[PDB]
Amino acid sequence: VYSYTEKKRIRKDFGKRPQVLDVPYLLSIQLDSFQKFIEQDPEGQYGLEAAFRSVFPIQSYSGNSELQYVSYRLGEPVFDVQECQIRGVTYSAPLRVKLRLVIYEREAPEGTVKDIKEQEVYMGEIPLMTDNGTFVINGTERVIVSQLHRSPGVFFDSDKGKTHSSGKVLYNARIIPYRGSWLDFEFDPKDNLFVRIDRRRKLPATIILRALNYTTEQILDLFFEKVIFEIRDNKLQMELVPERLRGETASFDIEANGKVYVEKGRRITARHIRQLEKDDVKLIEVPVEYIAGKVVAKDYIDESTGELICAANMELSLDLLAKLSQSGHKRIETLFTNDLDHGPYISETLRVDPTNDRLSALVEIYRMMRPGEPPTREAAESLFENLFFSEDRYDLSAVGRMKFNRSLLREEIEGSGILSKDDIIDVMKKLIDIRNGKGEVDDIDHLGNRRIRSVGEMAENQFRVGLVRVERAVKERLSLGDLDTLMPQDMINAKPISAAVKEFFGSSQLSQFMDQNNPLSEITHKRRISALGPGGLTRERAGFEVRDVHPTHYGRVCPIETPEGPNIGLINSLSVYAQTNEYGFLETPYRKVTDGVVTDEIHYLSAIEEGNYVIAQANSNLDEEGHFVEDLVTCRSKGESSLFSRDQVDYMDVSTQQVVSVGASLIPFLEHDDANRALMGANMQRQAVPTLRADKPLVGTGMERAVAVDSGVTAVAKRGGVVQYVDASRIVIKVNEDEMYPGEAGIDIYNLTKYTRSNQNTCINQMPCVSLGEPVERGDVLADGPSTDLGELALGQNMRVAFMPWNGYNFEDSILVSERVVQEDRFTTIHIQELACVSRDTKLGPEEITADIPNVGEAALSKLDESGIVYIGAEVTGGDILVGKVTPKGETQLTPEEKLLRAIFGDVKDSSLRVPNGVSGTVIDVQVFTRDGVEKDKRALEIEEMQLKQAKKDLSEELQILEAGLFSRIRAVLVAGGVEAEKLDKLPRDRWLELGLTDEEKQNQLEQLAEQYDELKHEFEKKLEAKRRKITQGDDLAPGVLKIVKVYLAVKRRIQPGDKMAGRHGNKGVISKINPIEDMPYDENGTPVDIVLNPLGVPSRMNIGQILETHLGMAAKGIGDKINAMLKQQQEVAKLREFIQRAYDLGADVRQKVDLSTFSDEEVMRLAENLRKGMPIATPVFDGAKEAEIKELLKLGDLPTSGQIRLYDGRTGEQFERPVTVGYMYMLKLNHLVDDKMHARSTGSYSLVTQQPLGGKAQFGGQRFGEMEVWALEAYGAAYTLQEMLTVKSDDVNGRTKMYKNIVDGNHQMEPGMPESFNVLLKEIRSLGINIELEDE
Amino acid sequence: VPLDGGRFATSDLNDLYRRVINRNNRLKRLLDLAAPDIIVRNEKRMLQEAVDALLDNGRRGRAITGSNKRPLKSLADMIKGKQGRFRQNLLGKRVDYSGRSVITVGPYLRLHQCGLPKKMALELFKPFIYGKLELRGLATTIKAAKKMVEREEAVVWDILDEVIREHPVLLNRAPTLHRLGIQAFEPVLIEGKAIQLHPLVCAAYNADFDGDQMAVHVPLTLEAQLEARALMMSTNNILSPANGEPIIVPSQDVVLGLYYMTRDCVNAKGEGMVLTGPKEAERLYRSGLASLHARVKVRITEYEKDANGELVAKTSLKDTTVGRAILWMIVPKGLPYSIVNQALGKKAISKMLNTCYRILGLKPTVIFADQIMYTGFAYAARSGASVGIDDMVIPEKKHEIISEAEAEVAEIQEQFQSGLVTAGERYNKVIDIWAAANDRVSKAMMDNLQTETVINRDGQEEKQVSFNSIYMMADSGARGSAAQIRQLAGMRGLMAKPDGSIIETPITANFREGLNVLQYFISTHGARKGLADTALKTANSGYLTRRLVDVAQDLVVTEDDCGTHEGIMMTPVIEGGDVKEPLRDRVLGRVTAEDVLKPGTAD
RNA sequence: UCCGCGGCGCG
DNA sequence: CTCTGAATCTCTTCCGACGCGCCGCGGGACGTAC
DNA sequence: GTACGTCCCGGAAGAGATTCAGAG
Ligand SMILES: [Mg+2]
Repeated sequence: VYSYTEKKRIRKDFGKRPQVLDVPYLLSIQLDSFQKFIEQDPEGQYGLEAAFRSVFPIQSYSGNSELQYVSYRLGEPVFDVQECQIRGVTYSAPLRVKLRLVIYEREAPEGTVKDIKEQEVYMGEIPLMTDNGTFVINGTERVIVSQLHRSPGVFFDSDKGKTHSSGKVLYNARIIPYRGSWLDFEFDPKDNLFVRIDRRRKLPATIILRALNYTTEQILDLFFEKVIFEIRDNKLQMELVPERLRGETASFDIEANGKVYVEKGRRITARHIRQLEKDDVKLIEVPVEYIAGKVVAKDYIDESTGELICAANMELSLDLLAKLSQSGHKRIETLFTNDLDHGPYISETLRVDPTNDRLSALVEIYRMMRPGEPPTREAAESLFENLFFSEDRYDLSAVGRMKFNRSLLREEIEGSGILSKDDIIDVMKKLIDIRNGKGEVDDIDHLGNRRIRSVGEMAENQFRVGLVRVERAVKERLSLGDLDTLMPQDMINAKPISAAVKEFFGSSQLSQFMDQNNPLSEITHKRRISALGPGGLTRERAGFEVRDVHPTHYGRVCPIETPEGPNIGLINSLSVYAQTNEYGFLETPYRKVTDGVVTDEIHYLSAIEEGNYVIAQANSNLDEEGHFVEDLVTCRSKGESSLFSRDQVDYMDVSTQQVVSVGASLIPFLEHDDANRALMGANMQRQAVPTLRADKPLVGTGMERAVAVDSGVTAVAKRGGVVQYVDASRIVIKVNEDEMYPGEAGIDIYNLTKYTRSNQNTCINQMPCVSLGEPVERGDVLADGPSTDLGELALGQNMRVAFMPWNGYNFEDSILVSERVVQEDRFTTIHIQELACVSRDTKLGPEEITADIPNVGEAALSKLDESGIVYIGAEVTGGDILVGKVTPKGETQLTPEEKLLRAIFGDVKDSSLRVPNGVSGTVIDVQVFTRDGVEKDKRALEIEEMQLKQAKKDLSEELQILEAGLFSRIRAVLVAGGVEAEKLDKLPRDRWLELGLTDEEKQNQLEQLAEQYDELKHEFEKKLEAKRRKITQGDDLAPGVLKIVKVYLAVKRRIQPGDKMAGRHGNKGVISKINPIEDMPYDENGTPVDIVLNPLGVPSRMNIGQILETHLGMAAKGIGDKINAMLKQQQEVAKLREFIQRAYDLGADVRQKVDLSTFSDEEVMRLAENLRKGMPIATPVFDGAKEAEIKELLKLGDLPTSGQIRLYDGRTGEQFERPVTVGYMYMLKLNHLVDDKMHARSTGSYSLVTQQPLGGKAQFGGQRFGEMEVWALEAYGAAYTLQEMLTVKSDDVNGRTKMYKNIVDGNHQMEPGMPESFNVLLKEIRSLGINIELEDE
Repeated sequence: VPLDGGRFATSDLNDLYRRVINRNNRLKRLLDLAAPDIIVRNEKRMLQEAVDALLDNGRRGRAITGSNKRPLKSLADMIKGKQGRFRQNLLGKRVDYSGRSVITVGPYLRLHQCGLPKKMALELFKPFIYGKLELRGLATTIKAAKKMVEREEAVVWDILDEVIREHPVLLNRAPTLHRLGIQAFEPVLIEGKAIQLHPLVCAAYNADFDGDQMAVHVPLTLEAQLEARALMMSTNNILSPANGEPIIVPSQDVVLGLYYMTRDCVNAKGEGMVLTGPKEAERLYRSGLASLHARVKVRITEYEKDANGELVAKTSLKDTTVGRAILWMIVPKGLPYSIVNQALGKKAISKMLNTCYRILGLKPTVIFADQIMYTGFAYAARSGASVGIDDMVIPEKKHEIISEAEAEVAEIQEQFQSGLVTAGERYNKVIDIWAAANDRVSKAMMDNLQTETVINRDGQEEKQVSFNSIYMMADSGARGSAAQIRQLAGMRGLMAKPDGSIIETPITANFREGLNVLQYFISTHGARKGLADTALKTANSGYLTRRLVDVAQDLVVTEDDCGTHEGIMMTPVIEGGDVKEPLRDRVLGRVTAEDVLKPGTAD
């Protein structure tokens, strides 16, 4: 079962594993992120309305005035997209908000407000999303990349080893809020608790606890358990629990009930513990020396004297024991403090602190926060209540609260945005337990601790910044308010929010420039995960663990695609099936398996809960019932790989394609290739160039259809129907009967995009691929874009290739190309350049653009009109003039005597645009921008008349076609219920309203048709008026410029020795020499080969997949030429039908199972004709074809089975003694031309700071001689050349003038002098107080 | 500098000067009215902070800032670092009369000359063209010269050809590493838009042809030309400045061709004949009547220099191969015949070239070098060594070896479930058994690939060395080693995880067959680790090289003989096993300190 | 206008 | 108990490769009159 | 709206504070 346009060219596919979930909407991240920010979200959640409800409601300083929020609405954009990129204005829309201001009277704060006022006010402008998912800021399209940042919540790092150089690992626990000040705890070699705030100086931990209204006894009770001592009449009896004696050191004989249990000098045994549990011993006698190390917790005060006997947290002594015993105390409570079970960290920290008063703690905090300021109670209280417990400055997000709760094993996963005392005390307790040895540390690289942002979140954050700025502004303005004498628009201003949004969208580390020259390039650019940006890492502070891939990266982020160089592993790309969870984590699909049956329903798993379960591999065979054919299947439980039983798994992979990203998944035979060359080949594939005539790729992956459809490049059909009128400019579709709306059905109209400037100086064009009378179905390709063909993705071309070393012209990686390749004109690429001329305003008068130019003759003016603008179609080369632009420098200072002196022997001067030297081409379009109030020349009038004619003819044709279809629909409806074959159309269709007929659904349907006809004609008149007014008016430009002339050159670039060509496996190389056709080797059949590679690279660069690809291409052409031979003779359809059927079965159990008995004879004839150029073959990434299928398919053809064919030589003409390999490989052209890096300079401009030549190519400069270059020259005996080169040719001015004069005279002699850059250093170092000078000669 | 618009892009120094002078003027004004001490002290402290900021910004806390956040620069910042004068504008400065492009091969050139594109040829040498044109008197002024050079008539190309005949130029690679990073050639005009560079030089530059860019320079004055002609040719750099081995060693292709040249097979057409001299061996070979490599007895007349500077002519009948005679056609007179009787790999040819240089002089060495390069390309092209997909024969015992290893690991695991073994020792044991299986399968694959060929020898049967394309390409020494062929044919062994330990499951699939997903995923770890390491290591090495080079800048040899008697005792190193380096490669090229005494003491 | 900052890319 | 006093711990600075090619933004604000 | 005045991450190394070790 296939649709009609899939019947044009069916792609044979291998494979055995049946897929269950097709590729989703591949461009979903940007769209589903942005369809939350500009949406009217009811009741408020993660949107603009939430931001307003968060910041907007404001109450003045008891001024009885309040500014609340009501609603918002976005108006229609002023300009469409096309006008936006053609002019230069942002594709934005106004943001209307309804605001309420209330002012109350006296004596009551809570009652009903006396007076209100409501109105609509304007504020800011928001950039929109085009349907391609991209942004237009300033005449330049730009793309936003999603950012990967550090997840909010509590985390336990460890800092292995490095600190203190002693092997004692420390432990820190930092809390990273979503917005606010940080907070972290850590240890010391002294084993103390320390608090730090925003990396400032170290403070003890107990200060916060004391400031939170906790007494010392409360702290000790919370952080430690309790033990009781009871002073009986003899030896201070003690209450005992047997389970606490694990690992404690004994000091005497433990006995109970008059029975000895533990021997003096020995330690407890497990059997002794069992015995103690058997006897339920509770109270034991204790010697006085056993209490020689316990510390009191709470204070004891004498009732009689009224003093303090023992203070909190100090060790007791014998004298203190006697005092407390004689004071009448019976219950004595102290600490546990074992060596291994519970460290006395809290006790020693409370000992080491200098202060023990909450007001003192607040004083310490206040002085720490703001040094050098007298503290006071109110300021400290406010500051502490505002740092952590204020809604304005500290706020955890819902994700932050969820993770914070999860890491502490609480129950309710919902809470407020601020923290509380329970949270901090639980964090301290968890840290103590982690130090104690229970629990485990948490690593960072795990994807369960990382979060992805997108456009919406960052836009909301910047917008909130703008609103907080305007909020403090309106507060300070309302603090001096008045009784509604002003209307609520003065306080609100469009400066701050607009400035913030413009700076974010224009100048940010994540609003990066679009790099588009291929559909794949944009399919892989918008799906990018950058680890840089605000709030993220920096390039120079990235270690190795952040670059290496964690074993939890399987199926979420690509492991093999990343830009090589300074930043590897930070620009990783998202996978194919991967999505975004609601909170923001990454997840991938899976299949839930029952005990024996693999159910087809899909479950989503995040990056945390997957480790608990066990996951089987995708590439495991299975039966029709889902039972695993083996009793053991390899799986992964916790980052490992092992073997498990028949029934212990709970989830299954969806398909074998989910491990890679879209960038590298297009490389056939990937599983036979090394990772390095796969990465390189993906990088070259990302950076191809459009070709003049695309050709289908012979060996594909069966995925090109999705990547071609989902990119914003192909005009995919919206609603099904049949084509009615096709043209190189527009396409019209007649709608089918089952897909019409009840009203205003009509027919669809499209508009192709012709030759226009691209963004990377390439050319994007659209050619219609649909015939006439060909019906179409919904969601189908009609006209292909650049590097596309019939809905497939065709980057380069396929050519016959052969492997051998040939006379050294393919020495190490060079390639030789026969003249046949350029003969067929199949590597020509089109490049479009934009040249601008500005008409600024300077002193002494403005400049003139007329053609009146002196110092040149008819040779330089034959290509110009009267206005001074080149005609359209004038073949221009290097050395002509495009616009005659002259600057009147002036200062003529005419004199009756001295001026005629200049004319005795033998003002405004030219500043016209100059063609780049070396590039030919033809001008295609000239566009002019003029400031309003300036006289337009003749050419501007003609151009605007041309636009008016084009617009009016377009609208007229649109009305003509639309109403023709409308009246055809009227006729079709009228065919039933009172039809008049000829009586209806005696007089033209303009009057079909006075028709006498019965009133039914048809009659009022026609009435509705006429009503919408009238409405349409009115609306078309209105918008024709609006459009002509819009196009006739002038346009705003930059300040100070008079007019702008835009001219487009269109150079056609051929192939030439120096260009870079590369395959799809990383075997790049630059072509070396072009050869006549006779010289390349030819086979016995007679056909010559086209490209000869270098076989030497295969051992080292172990990319064995290229050989397999070559053999597969040979097989494809072996089928294709056989079809060609069968087609050239006018043979009947049965033989070709059976041949194609045999070609399609040709293998083991596959998923295609196509049949030809359901094809029309015309359809199969067209399929055969379109298949004459070879058979495309689809191969999955990790489910490809083995060797046996290749051998069998070659056996289907007459080609040799071994894959090596004997070959002859062209020069000498004898057989090679060893046969070689030939076949068809997909060869690409990269965007590194040779006429872009070639450069030379004799003597150009000089800089001003130091008289040295400039740098770069656009600036006419020369190359740089570095310091290592100087060392290399010094390593020889080189003396004169070094001095000469860095003295005369570079710095000295008199020296180089003298050298020039001498060279033009035929002598060669040098005067060194002294370089002036050293003189610059002299002056600069003299600019300080240092006395630098040069002594005698 | 005024830019496009009504605003002026002010420099940081100007703003700092304005601030300091404004504060000074305000303080001068304030003291006139005898202000209270507090305010004048406060403004003085402001002035002092400002002048410190101007003199050195960022040394004190709260560094001043400019437009939005970037700290403004100062003179101290203008001297330091890569953005300062010393290391960016004084030691290395941009020079005119230069150009750059991409490189191609053009293997038909001789090694003392290089190609150069026409456009750069016209653009670089414009002053010379002007001088010659004025001497020949085709222009009264310079403006006519301007029109003629910009119009490039037919009268200027002959002049350009005349001025280039003997004018050396310099080539350069951007990340220059050693003293061979700069060399001079004799340019030869060529069409196109790229520079052709001789392939044999390409080994010295460590430059492939994947888009490398070379920068050209012109020595202008007369002494520069003479110095470049005396020291800067490739002909005067035949030995490395780091070691005594030649640096013009054949790299990749010619070595492969020559290794194909000499490997006699037991049976080929044309066996058992006698030839007069090498000059007719080619006559037989090119007529198709004798195979390229076959046993044959020929007469060879080599010249040897046992006598005092004169060459001795001796003749004999040597048993050799036809290809060896064809190569004997190209050897100079000095070398004895016993040097081309072996397989003639890469080390052998390097040593042979070295001894040719050591014995015969200099000029015959360079002539032999470029001639051998020509003939190597020619015969490698004739051979046509192509890699095929059936050329990788998998050993048939691999499956049974894997089965045995899996049975052993299964029984070890079962013993682990018996509670008799710990974790670390079984870990080490399974690693050991996997290593044993790896080396065993590697040995089996090497054994059944390197000598699989068997021939009837015109008799019953005989076993000879194999002519497999991949084995021949890997054993020559052109590119590859045992590790790469082992990885490509046998199982790849044990990969490591970022923790540094070894994953318990080896990869039991070679590149010829398929790979499972996790097997690829594990190797991704090593690939990424290697790429990151090679990214950072070059950055470290550059800084280390600069630190070494700055300190030894001033040591220049100035005297011919100090005249001392103190030396260091030199002995070969013995680590505790076989000798690593003998006296031959450690004492060579040094002067004796004390007289060497034979164990015939007092001799 | 020749400079600075930022991003991307190739050796 | 007291004085050195050598040893130790902690705070502050400098340093991290070298050639290119493409593109985009940049004295801005804040008030004072004109 | 605009011209104009004022303004604004290790790693290595050393210097300095601490410390406690031990002799007098
Ligand atoms: Mg390279």
